[PDB]
Amino acid sequence: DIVMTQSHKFMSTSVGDRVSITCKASQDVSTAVAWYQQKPGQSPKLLIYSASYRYTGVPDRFTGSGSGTDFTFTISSVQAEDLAVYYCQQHYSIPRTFGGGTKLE
Amino acid sequence: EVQLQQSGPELVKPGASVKISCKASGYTFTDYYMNWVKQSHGKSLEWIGNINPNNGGTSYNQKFKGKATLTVDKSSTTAYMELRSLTSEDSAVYYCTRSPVRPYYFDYWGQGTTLTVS
Repeated sequence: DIVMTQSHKFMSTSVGDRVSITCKASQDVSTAVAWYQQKPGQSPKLLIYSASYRYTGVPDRFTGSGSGTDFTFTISSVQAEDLAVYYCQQHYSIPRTFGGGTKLE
Repeated sequence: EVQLQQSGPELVKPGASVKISCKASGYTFTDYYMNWVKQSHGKSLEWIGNINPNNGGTSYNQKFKGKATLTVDKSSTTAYMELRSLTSEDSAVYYCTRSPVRPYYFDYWGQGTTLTVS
């Protein structure tokens, strides 16, 4: 398996602040990474696919970057509503895997 | 609109089994994989296995082989997941989720089915 690693389980930010959540692959997955948002009592929500591409309906203040092994998720202006856990996932090979998570404050 | 409506929550006894359903609507039920994902309380995302509605071909997370059985019914466009030999370690929140073949990702998720083995 490929190991998605979000070395930070938590990250504190404020409204209007910029925050970047990193994910690292145990091996080269190119752009084959996807990010999700799980709010309290809500289901996972695809925000990014293929490392950087935003899915349909996703706001503009969310962005992501990375290739190969080092990857990063970003929010330019955090909003109260952005309160959620965030997971990276590799979509490069079998089996599919997720990051540990980075519960955002 | 596309929707994945799962069966209701479950309170089960240890050693029993439970078959969790997932009704699909709004899209071609046979043009997408149907995966499942286990999340023990406050834990990370853990993929279980997919099934191909087109032929019922399944693939499992090697951890969950023997634990889960993935079945599907095209006529009702409902995918199921039956767990056997339950204990409290399996007491978790499970999500049925759709996946395109390419580009691969999880674009839709059910509301969630909360299992509690007691």
